[PDB]
Amino acid sequence: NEYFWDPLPIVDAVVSLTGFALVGRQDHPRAIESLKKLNRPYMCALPLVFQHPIQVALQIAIPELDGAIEPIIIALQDRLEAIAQRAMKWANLRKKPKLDKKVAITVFSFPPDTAAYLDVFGSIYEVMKGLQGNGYDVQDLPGSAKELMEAVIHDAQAQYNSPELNIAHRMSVEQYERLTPYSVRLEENWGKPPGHLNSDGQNLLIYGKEFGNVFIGVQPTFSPHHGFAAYYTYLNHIWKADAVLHFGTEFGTIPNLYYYAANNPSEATIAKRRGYASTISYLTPPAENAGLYKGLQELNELIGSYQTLKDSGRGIQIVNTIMDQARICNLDQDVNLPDINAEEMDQGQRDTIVGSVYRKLMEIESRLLPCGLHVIGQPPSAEEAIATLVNIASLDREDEGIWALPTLIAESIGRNMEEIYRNSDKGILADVELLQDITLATRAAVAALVQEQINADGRVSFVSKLAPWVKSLCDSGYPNVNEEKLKPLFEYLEFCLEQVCADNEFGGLLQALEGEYVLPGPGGDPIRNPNVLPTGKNIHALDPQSIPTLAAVQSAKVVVDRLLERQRAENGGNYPETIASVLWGTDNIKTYGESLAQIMWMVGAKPVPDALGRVNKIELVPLEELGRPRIDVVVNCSGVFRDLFINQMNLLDQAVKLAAEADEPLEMNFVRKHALEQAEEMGIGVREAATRIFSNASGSYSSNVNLAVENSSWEDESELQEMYLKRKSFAFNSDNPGMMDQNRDMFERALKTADATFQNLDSSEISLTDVSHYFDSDPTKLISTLRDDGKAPAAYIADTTTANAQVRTLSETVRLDARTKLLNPKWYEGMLSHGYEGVRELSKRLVNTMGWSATAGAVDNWVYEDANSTFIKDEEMCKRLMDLNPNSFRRMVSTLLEVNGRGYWETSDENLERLQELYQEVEDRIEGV
Amino acid sequence: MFTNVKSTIRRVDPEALNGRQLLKVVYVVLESQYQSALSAAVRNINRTNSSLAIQLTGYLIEELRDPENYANFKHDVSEANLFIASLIFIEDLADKVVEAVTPYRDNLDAAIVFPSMPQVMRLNKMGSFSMAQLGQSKSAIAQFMKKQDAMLKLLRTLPTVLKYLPVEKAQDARNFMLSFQYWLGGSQENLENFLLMLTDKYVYPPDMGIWHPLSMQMFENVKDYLEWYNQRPDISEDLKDPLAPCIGLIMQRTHLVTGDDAHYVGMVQELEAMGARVICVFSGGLDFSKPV
Repeated sequence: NEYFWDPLPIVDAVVSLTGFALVGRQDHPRAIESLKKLNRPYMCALPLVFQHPIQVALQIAIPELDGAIEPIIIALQDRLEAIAQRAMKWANLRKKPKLDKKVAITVFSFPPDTAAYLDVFGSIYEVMKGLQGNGYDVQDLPGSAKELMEAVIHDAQAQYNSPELNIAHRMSVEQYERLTPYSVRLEENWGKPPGHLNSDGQNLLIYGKEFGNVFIGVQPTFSPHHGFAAYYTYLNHIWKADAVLHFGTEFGTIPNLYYYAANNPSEATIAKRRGYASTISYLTPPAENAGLYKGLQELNELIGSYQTLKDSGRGIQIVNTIMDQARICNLDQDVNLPDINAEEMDQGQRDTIVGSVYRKLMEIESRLLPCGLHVIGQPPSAEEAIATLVNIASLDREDEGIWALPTLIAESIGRNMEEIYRNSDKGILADVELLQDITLATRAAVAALVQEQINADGRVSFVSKLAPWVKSLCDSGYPNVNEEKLKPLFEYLEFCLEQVCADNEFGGLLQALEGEYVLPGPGGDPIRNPNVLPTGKNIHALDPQSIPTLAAVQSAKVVVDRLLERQRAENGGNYPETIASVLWGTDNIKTYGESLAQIMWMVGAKPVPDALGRVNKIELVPLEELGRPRIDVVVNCSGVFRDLFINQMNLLDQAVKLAAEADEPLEMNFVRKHALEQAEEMGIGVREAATRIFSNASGSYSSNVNLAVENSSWEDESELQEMYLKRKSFAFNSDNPGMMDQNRDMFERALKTADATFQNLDSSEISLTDVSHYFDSDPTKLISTLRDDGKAPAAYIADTTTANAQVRTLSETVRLDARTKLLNPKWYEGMLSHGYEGVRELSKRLVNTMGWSATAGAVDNWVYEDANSTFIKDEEMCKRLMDLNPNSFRRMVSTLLEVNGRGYWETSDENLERLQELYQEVEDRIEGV
Repeated sequence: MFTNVKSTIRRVDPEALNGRQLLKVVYVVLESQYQSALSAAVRNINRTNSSLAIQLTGYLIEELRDPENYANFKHDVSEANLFIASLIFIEDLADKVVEAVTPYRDNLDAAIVFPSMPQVMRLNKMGSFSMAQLGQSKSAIAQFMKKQDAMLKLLRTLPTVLKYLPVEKAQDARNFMLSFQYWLGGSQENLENFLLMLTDKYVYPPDMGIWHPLSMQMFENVKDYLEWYNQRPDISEDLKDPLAPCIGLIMQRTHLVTGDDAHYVGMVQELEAMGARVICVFSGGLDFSKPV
């Protein structure tokens, strides 16, 4: 504040070499106010760069909460030159005048052969317009988003000729090798330039279209081949960009901007550290309630008629009809629907059969997910924000001193909302109806506030502080709702509404391109943490030593207690001896370490925060307090979890090894039962034998099962299972944290003991079929292979996204994704209303569904049948999809022929003949004849 | 067992020395919590610190009954830098411990015995300091022991003794008192600092605030300090009286960080013995007008 001013800034860019917070307990609110005044790029390079793995992961996290960019990932030359050149190129973004600034925008995987939820060409168009509206030299800005796509991918829809990519520059071998000095190192396995990829035979081919000072580039495909290098050689040394803008949809000196989903802190963080990145946040489409349709709407009707037909004393034969329609919807797999006529059942258990079917219908109806794609700069209207607000309203907040609207509505009847959830889970009809009633109440109250503030039309600053939501609570039939507590809640909701609707997204890119400082903010779930709003920020993860919090720990025990109750029930009442779990960064950022804390509770351990609130110690809980045996664990940590949270991997390994060393009876402590046995067989100590914390080798990510399944490049499940064991068997060691050696003997011996597999669902938008990561990390069939007795483990997936914690089977969860996403009209019509890129979203869910067949066999045959029915046997929808996007439609057909070809889909010879023609029809369209 | 988590491990070894110096620690104790806290402390130092590694061997006192155990104990004492003992109140084993340790008294860079039978307490050796140099409060504590209170009687005695010693033999007595204060702390990082303090001094050589030797925490304001002061049980009510003579001391944070504060401690005790309430301010800076 003293030396970078005199008043004006006398600095175009700051490079911190302290490798601390700006203001130290670190204070980020002050540091942010300071760096926003100066309003220049903040760069930080850790001292460690210039001279282990835990201290690096604890350190690098702090500057990120300050909004820092990182110009770093033998002589000093490399590092010094890197930091230097990047600071100059950052400063040059103030020096250079607007009308001379050149802004490369790079697109990945077009034509399409993460859960971004991004209309790419939609968003680029808005960014090109925004750039023009601000005096950048944008030449010949086309008429529409489609015309823009038409300019890059000529005949993308394959009406007339093959889709092919606008060649923006041919690059001789002379120019490639001269300007790309590392071109030789690529020659090992791609040979002499130009190779077979992005080659005409003599030159490499840079794909895109120049629009004056904006260049829209394409890299359809990814050591990387000469074409991939050649593209970044063009941007850097030939087109000479001053900034490049990527979309987060992977791993020179010019500034590197990503538009990343606000709901993906973890990958955003990997980009900050791997590609020198600055990660501006965009909102995922305004979520809608999934709704009911076809057979499921019909059943909601039958059930709606059951309370009235009891008043007529007929209420028997309807339950027979209810059970039959429930059976056609395949809800027989999610509710126990015993083969017993209603007449032969008492009153109690007829109600309970309905309550059961109705709560699973309500789960489907009320699931909150996006049903379309986001254009950058086009925020949700107040109406499309109501559903989002409903669930924001449905969470108790101690740190905002407000209670969930549903808690207050239940309190008004002297009712605990936890008791209702658990009674709704049991299928007690009375409490299913009460819950659906309270939900409808909550939906209306919040809709009243939004409708009130539409026609206040910005004349009052806060419409919540002048009322129609006490009306729409009384109209609903809950008149005694404590008004002292409604006041602050609807104050919050109105604020939350305003942040959702904010249009700061284009603003953030401007600031970055001017050479200003972009306001940092938390990545996460908007619904669980509204401070993720508004978007347009350089989003950060969080202090890896701030988790888990006492709330996350407490919620963890409920989930674990619930997983163990469900696993005993489906296994004669015997606790499992080992649970195999995945840990992702993403859900632990969004829940302040719940999933992490669940694994702690399994072995009976609690995290011990110090004086300053840092979680850097762990201890065993006595058996008295656990009230059950210590369950053994196999923890598969993602590479991303490793990168952000290796400190927690350290605690988990400490916890497990204290469990194994503990002087407890083996039947009360399964870690020690297993460790003792494995110690003797392997000829080692009990502590070395208690190795349970695993990841990819340092520098690696994923099992590569995602790549094999995307490339249909695998013969049998044993290949998938083989590379998993090769790639995922790197053992963390809290007694030697630097040495993460391969330990496949231990990985096999541990997994061998697994009775169940377990993950935590991120969110409804990053669910099991939206991405490929959950299935890539799934060890379910692997475990059935390794077990001497060949038995498949029970697969469970926890969901703590709403106030109502479910622990579902993997099958339940795959069904619920199929019913709400792929096979849901609202979901597929919403996606198809965006054209080309709509089809891409459809094939994604279907490809990720195939994945689950390969790793778990968790996919019901009906999911594939109904996919074929909805999208292929409907001659309208089929021709529509093909005309809309050949490349993605070809992928939809491949996927259905594949799941049959491999043994996951049994279906009519007729269905297979159609697909086999349709694949020939669309190969012709794409490749010529 | 059901209500107290206990370990089957007595021995913690660094997984790999690398470049680092090895410290060898034997302990004899009655409490399972101090056993496991030392393990946790040693085990944290081994995984984080890049010049020091610690080997820890020890027995709960009862385990020395077997000759299997007692024999490895003797051999471990032979190689040890630090010997630690605490709460050893059985005539039988007491003497096994004395026999085992007595030879290596000169070997050991230090021997720390917290409240045990008098025979064991005479093993106490920290540079020039032993139980001998307790002025005439060797007599008092020696015989209170023979019969947690015990831990505090010896703690509050230690400042009264510093004045009757020359300065080096007083810092050694203070170093003892610090190490006893850490032990009573009993936290993992308490025992980490305990082992790094003894290693630093005897084996391998807030910007401002209020300090009292008998408080583990600094105070950043007067209200907290006095609230703490009034709850002290070791002082006459006379000193809590607001009409009591109150003397300000000014000192350098340096010496409170270093632990080289023997004369500062002895000053505070002299003034308290005279019936003076004491406020000792420090600063890390050169402007002592701030804390004044």
